[PDB]
Amino acid sequence: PQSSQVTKRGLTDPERAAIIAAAVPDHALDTQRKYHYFIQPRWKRLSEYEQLSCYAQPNPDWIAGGLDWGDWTQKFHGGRPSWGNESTELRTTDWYRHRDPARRWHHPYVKDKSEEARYTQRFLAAYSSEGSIRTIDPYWRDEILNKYFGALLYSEYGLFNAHSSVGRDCLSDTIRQTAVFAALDKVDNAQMIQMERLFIAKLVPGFDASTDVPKKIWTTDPIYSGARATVQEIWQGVQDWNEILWAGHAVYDATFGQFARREFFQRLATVYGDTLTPFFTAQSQTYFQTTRGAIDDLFVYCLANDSEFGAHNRTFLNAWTEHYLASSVAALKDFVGLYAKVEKVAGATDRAGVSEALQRVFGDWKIDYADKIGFRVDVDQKVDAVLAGYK
Amino acid sequence: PQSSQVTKRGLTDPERAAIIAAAVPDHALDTQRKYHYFIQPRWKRLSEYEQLSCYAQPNPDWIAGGLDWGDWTQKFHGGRPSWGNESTELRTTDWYRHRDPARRWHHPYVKDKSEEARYTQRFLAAYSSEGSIRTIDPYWRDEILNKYFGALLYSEYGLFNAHSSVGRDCLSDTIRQTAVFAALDKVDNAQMIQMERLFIAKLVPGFDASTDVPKKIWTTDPIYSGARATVQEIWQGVQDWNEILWAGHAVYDATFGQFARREFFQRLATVYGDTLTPFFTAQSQTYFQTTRGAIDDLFVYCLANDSEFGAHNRTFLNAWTEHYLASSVAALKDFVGLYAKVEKVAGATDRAGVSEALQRVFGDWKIDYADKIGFRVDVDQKVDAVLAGYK
Amino acid sequence: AKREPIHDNSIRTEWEAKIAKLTSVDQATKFIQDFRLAYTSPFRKSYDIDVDYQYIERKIEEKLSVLKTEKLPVADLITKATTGEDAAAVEATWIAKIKAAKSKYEAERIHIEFRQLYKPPVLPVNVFLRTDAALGTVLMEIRNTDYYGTPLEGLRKERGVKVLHLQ
Amino acid sequence: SAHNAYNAGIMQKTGKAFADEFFAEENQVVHESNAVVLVLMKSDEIDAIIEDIVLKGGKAKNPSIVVEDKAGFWWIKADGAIEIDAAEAGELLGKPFSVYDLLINVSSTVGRAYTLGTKFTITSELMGLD
Amino acid sequence: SAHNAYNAGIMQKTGKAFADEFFAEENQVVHESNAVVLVLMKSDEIDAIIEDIVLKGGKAKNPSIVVEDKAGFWWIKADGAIEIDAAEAGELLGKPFSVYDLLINVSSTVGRAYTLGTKFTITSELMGLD
Amino acid sequence: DALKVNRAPVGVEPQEVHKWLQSFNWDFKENRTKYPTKYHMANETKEQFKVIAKEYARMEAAKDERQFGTLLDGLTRLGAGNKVHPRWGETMKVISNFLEVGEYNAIAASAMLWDSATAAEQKNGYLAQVLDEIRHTHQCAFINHYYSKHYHDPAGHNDARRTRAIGPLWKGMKRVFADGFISGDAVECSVNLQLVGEACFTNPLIVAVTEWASANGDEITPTVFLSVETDELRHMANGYQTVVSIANDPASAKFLNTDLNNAFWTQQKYFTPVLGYLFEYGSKFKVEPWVKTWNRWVYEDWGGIWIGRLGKYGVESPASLRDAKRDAYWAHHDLALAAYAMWPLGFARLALPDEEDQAWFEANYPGWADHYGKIFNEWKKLGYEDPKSGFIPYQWLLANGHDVYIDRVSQVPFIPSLAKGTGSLRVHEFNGKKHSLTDDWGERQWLIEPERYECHNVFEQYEGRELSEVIAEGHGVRSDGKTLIAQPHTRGDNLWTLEDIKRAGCVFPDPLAKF
Amino acid sequence: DALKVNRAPVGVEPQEVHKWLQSFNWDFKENRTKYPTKYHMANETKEQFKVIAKEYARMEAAKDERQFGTLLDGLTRLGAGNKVHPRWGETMKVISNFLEVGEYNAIAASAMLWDSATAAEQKNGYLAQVLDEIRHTHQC
Ligand SMILES: [Fe+2]
Ligand SMILES: [Fe+3]
Ligand SMILES: [Fe+3]
Repeated sequence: PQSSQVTKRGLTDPERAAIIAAAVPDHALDTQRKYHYFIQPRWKRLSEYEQLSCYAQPNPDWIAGGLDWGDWTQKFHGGRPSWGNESTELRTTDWYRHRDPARRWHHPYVKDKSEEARYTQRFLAAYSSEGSIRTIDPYWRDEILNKYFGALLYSEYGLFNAHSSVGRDCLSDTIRQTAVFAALDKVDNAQMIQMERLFIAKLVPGFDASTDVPKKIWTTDPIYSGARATVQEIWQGVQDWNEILWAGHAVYDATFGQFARREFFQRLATVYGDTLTPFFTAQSQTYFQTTRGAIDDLFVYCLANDSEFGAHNRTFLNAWTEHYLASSVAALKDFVGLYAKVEKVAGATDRAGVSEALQRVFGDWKIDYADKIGFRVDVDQKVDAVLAGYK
Repeated sequence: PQSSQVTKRGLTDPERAAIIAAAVPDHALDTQRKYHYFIQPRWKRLSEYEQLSCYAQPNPDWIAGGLDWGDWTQKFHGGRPSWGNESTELRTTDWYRHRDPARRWHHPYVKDKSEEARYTQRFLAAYSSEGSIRTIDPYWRDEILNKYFGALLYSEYGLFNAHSSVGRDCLSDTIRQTAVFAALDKVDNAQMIQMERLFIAKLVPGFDASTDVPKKIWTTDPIYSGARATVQEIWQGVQDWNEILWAGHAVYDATFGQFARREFFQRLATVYGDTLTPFFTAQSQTYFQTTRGAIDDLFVYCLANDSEFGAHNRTFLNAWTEHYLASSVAALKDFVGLYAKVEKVAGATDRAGVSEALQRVFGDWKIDYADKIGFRVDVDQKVDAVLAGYK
Repeated sequence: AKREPIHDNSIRTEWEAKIAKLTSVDQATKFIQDFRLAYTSPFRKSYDIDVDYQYIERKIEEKLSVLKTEKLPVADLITKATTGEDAAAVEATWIAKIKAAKSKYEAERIHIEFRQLYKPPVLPVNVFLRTDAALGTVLMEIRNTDYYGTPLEGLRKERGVKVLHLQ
Repeated sequence: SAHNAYNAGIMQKTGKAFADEFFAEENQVVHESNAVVLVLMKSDEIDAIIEDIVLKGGKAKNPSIVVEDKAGFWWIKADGAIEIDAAEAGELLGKPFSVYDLLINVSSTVGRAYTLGTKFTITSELMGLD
Repeated sequence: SAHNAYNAGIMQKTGKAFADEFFAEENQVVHESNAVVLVLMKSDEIDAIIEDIVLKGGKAKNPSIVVEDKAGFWWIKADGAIEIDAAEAGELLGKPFSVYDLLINVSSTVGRAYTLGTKFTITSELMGLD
Repeated sequence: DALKVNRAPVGVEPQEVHKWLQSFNWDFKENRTKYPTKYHMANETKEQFKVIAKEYARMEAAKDERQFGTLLDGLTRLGAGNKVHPRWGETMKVISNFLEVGEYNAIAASAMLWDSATAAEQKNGYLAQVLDEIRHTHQCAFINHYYSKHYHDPAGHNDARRTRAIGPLWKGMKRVFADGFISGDAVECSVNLQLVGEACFTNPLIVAVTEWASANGDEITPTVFLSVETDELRHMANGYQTVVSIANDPASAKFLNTDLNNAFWTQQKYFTPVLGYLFEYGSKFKVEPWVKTWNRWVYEDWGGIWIGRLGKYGVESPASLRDAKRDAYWAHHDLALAAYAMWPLGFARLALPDEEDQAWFEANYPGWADHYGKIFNEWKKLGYEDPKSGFIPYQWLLANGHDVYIDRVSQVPFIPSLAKGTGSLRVHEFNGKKHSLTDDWGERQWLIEPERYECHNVFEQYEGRELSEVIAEGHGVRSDGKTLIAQPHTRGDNLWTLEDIKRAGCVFPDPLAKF
Repeated sequence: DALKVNRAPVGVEPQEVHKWLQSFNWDFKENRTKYPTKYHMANETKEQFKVIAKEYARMEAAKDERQFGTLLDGLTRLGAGNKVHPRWGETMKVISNFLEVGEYNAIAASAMLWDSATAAEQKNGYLAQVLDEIRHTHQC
């Protein structure tokens, strides 16, 4: 016996359901049942991803693409609009144009990451039972992986916080979903790196999983000097939300981020008997490739080729790319000094093997990004600049 | 319209819902709401795994543990019962005693494997886009991995078909689920290997993913001669369903299987720059430890320590282990001739490396299975027996 | 006749005491075959313990099996029947027997009797099951030959039943 | 197309009328039927496939298709064959939808069923014998 | 526990009587409440937690707990704090049930809420100021 | 190269792996089935729904999430568990747990097909079938687990895996879709389990019942059963492939018509009357006459689309069909007489047909009123529902010469003095044991294969024992130790107790002793 | 050692990672919020629901599967979409869509709290809130 009323349900209560059925007409009052039918579809047909995302942001007509009208209801002191064209140097005819090629709305994004979340714990319970850690090279495990791969977590964490202003400032819904999903994948990468260090600490006595040494290395070791500087600038030096996304993902994470994760820690792990690290980098690489598809569509399909502002946008992207490629080339030059600490393996850690690694990162980037915005780059020159840091 | 009645739903139709509500008593007719409350819980409280599984098999009292009575309604020609004690040498006071420690009924088992199924495809899409196969050792890839890791899928397929009679003959529900789950994971291992081979074919022109060379190696190459003999025996030479589960998972797969999958193809992958194979062995290894937990409970907790038949059961387990360990030692003896083909890596493919790998497999096997059934095993003796096949 | 309770009755108690006097493999083998020849199959010698013989037989199996692991050498568990016969010999003996049967009624008897005599733990399980399958294959083919050819009245005579009532 | 109604033929009779045809001599052996029966489990995806595939395009190619409302599922009977392309359903629903995602709510099949490419098919043909 | 009913105090009155108290002078500023309000989404897991955790062990320790049925959710109000141990819910439900699995159906909180170990706790305490 | 590779995003689709599955098998001398079989023809078929292990799991997992979402979240928030009519809620105790044993045996039966198949694709396919039948076991289990938590009478839902041993209806369930599958020729399982069990009877048993549950307020069963049958289309396909091999080989085709007829009669002998009874008598609202549900799904559709189509390839219409249609009209009314009369041995609360049920019964089955309606009405006037009446119909049946017999083969009860279904009592004595057979198909099976059919029946086991002693030994009580699970009414007051059963003085006889 | 190692089954729990979350931030001169604020005090707080990215997705994916099972399977089979009183069905046009824009703005407002936060636990916590509001937008 409760004080309030037990509310009868219109779906099942016989009296209310009868009243409801009597009131519902015996015919549809319109035949258009495609939710937000008026969205221009990017693909052969309109997708649930687009129906649920597109035009959620209430932009007015004075923000290119907006279907509304009038000024904002409330603005910052001084008059900064809730969302405004002043937020980025880049221009387009329609900020809604962007489409994640993965078509991630919230549900599929967490559905996928939950599969990875649950499978990882299963893999670790089995990996501990397997004792597979016994064949890992101890110097690699203790002096390179534990110290400098753990230091790398701060680059990922720094890229993650670079999105904080992007998530507030950017000007369309699909762009905002791309940025925020990209940001979670970056803090995940940082958390996942620390998870692995915690995991190894349970299997190897004396393996110190504390972040003190990694942090000391990230903040003071010349190996990460240029990397920290680029990250601190991308994250806190600029607020152009397009510049952050471009410099962070298309320049820094595509060159330094790719060389560190794929060419160094993942690749060398399969040269030093590390059966564990490739399980973790497999996730950071999958996240990178998924982020890149969305970043690519924003800056290539939409921005660099916008019918009216493509050449205008390419001017800023080329200026940005010139600047942050310098900061990344400097970050790599500092990074390749870590090869002086690793035991030399033929074709992997010698001068020839580092060059083939550098040629891969700069070569892939020229195809994936530079060719698409008109940025010219001599790959051999970039390799030689970094290799000047090899000893 | 339609010829038949659009029958009205009793849950929402006002008239039928009113009739129903009038006939449903305003009070419960019993207070026991725990489905199959009389199951004896293995753990602190009865688990949903146990509630849905235990006593599904309609066993009579003359099969140890049964709650039913009488003879079966229909038996084989000659009189073989639907299920009977004649199906295995092992004895117990209660065949229902077994409990998968992972507590897998059908739904959690496919939920967990669905994750691996979807994540794998995302990982493969990213890995191909990464171009990470470029750093792999071409000889390892084409002459060892393609041919010999491919040939190993027949060992897994063999161990999968070993369960067909097991799924028909075993005498309780939790054992049957343990068996069937163990088998699906094994054909999965066989399928995952061929999936990796088909994937590399898409990345490396000239890389042949046909099973012809793997099949020719499995069926004629002396490297797998001992392994194929043991598998053909476990699969088709015996019908004691307890002997199949024991010889398959606790002896052969725990020694030869563990060495081929973990000490060879997964360990050497991380020594020849293979960033792809460890992603697939990470799954078979997880499958192995999850199968081991269930297998370990059936034979150690339930059978080797049954209050009346423990010592009786150890007698048969000892004889089986003696027989099938010799088969697996000979299988490993033929298998270590493969090290003659691989490129020499210090501490991995030399005699000291193979010895340490053999010590790990037999050392782990003594602890995990032998010591629990009273089987004596000179680990040094087994290691030197296999090392005799190393050039 | 009034039945005692299903799972605990004086009849089962009495045979369990009878079973506990078995102290050798040869004694338990003679005891289990005499039991199976007298109380199992449609050609059993008595139905006096119909509702109990299956449980009792299980307890006989449990006694003989324990005796085997206590007393027999390991090789005998794998390759010989508790009668001392060579297990492989028993398989060929009985396969060729039922294959030489001239009717489903000779065939069904040979197969039934094989089970009565050599059902585990007498014969090793692996040898028993594949022999039981071979016999069952032959019995099944001869029975499913012209299955509906003999009318019921003839099938009753051929089976040798006494017809007590036909509605 | 009335012959493929759930209540076609004898199913329409009641009482003695039904009993007389049911026990009629000619109706004591099975009669070869050229039809198929496909049961679709009601859900958001299936109710969209039923209206916009089976009853639009599907019934255009095969006028004999009969779809009946059985509360929890759809009862479909048609002469010859019924086909459903998972690709066409995926475009209709705006989300990935392979053949196995189609099979999520395909309950029963009275006929020969198979999957070729992206297409589920239930056919009256006897593959291997015809 | 009458003060923690959904229709306690002014909520009992109707018409002019409710209006007279609603616009009363004393009732134009907030009044400090030592209570907490928990909202649980009605599901299979939550209906069991309500009946065997909140209303048994929870109400024994805190007799001021009031649970009200609101069609789709449970409305719980109690003095001081309400705690639900997910480990106790796991035993009760017989399936894995971490504290984040409890939060699947813990909708709203009026109070300070946190997770300490396997326990979810909503409390009227002001951590950081008290 | 070390610098140049195609970086287009690719994976490996399921059918790319499945294309190579046939090559996973290899030839050795011992690569043959372990189980006896008459069918030795070549059976190198292709699995119709090409499934790999990962894809199997992704597909089935997707079904579960939608199913358990509906049950655990939505229908629970609606309180749908207690919105079922009592008659139907009681019926689901029997239907679900009985089907569960069939799914459980179907695991094993599918394993034999797995063992006895030769093509690597069909081994991989039948393992998936084996997985499915485990899924089906846990699904049926989940219905009763769900009813136990949310339905107003958890007794019977909560403990059927032991309280089903008490009564005679459970015995025949151990054959129809259980022993009949797994205790015989392994390749014949493609005929009994698949061509007949799965292609014919799962449709009315698992799909058609969904509409009856919806009519009676049960939205739990459709949520689960409709998801169960989505696995069966893959099973029918796999089974049909083997049947093609048998019909195309003259040596093994001469065993096909007989096994089909035995399989069809084996399964219909029980399924027809028992499911008919549970549908028409265990419901308040009826969808359609059971005999029309049977005519639609069994005679016309399965008979025509499967057996009639195959008729062009030697497959005959089953010789037991005429007898089976007669059972479809009347046998479940016969079965109702026995089920109502022996209600204390069950685990469900039954409801005598009320005045409007009787009108319906007599309208669709003319004659029902004078034959069955009069008996049911007389039982009500004798106190059938009143626990103080000291009346239970089984004793009444013996007083009026309506003796009840158990078929030695099918375990189906038979009351020859009241039965209108197919049947006649044949009582044989053989080797000192009396046997009662009930039809020409079961008797022929027993006369030719007596060592296969030695099942003890309830009278042989309970002989001379008082009814309430049997019930209490078999745990047929609620939690208070004295009130029966089974009841002869579906109200909430005046439930029968053990002492109420003892007052009636019912003791089990030897029905064959008079012969 | 290459032969001896603890082979007990272990993983790493959410709270074990989240313990080290505060150390993920480091000091530099420009490490402050980019937005205007009147509040320049120490906000070195703890997140009361220790959340990491993998666990955030697992928890929300679990909510989603039950919600979409109910909608796409259960309620659709019951036709509940047209069992709403017309008055209320119309009201949901504006309630759900107006709530949508409030959820959409909450994405951005959380991102401001993300940027203005100084503790790594609250920076991480506010990104979880940013994703929650994207979830709520697609839910509305
Ligand atoms: Fe929100
Ligand atoms: Fe099934
Ligand atoms: Fe099936």
